[PDB]
Amino acid sequence: LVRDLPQGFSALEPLVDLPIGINITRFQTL
Amino acid sequence: VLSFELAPATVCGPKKSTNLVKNKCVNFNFNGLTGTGVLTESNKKFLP
Repeated sequence: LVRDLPQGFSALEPLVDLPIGINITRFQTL
Repeated sequence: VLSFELAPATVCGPKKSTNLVKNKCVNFNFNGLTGTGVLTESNKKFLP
């Protein structure tokens, strides 16, 4: 499918945890 | 010259794993999991 999000169930596996500790409020893609 | 500082603590000395003794009523500790009981082999399938 390419139009929209397909109807189904899928979990999201964890990848990594990072010990940074910085305040974050906004973002932007690259 | 070294100068330590101190935020998620990340650098510190190693731990010393002891031996594993099962089939006995012991005091276990697995990375902070404390309790008393008898350990035995399991056939369960944990996720990775």
